[PDB]
Amino acid sequence: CPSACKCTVSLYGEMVVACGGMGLTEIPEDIPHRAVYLVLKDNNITKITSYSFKGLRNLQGIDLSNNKINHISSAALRHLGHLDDIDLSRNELTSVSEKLFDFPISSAKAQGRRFFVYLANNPWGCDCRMAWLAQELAGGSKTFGDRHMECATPAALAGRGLSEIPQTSFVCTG
Repeated sequence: CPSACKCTVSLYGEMVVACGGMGLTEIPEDIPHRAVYLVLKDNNITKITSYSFKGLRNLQGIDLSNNKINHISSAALRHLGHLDDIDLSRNELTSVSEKLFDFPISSAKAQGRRFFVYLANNPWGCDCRMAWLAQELAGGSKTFGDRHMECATPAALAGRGLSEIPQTSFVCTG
């Protein structure tokens, strides 16, 4: 168990790794392979990389709410086939890639279960890189929650809900 965390096994035999509110600037090393719930809420994390969850393929819940995350590698979740919930709410993300969620979505579908992504309260940049999520939300996706999903930029779209903006308003210049 990492020194900044508490690792406890539940009555159901599931290991919770609780590292909330510890001032962490990075994901801790040596989280045990048996980790099922990883709580990293209320820290100072800025980046999720391709290797942030290396060796943590049993994770069912990841709580990264209320950090300072401004980028997540599109490869970060590519081996997380048991993920039920990921919380990236209250961070500094301006975009997320569609490819980021492919594996947990596919795995959840194959396993007959729900995989939920909670992205509330990020400063979304509503250019052509976020049209995909805008449209999934507009369509009624069961994967991506639509609470507090609003554009920070560009100026014309500031304050508008992603799911209420037409596709042709999501524009990229050079």
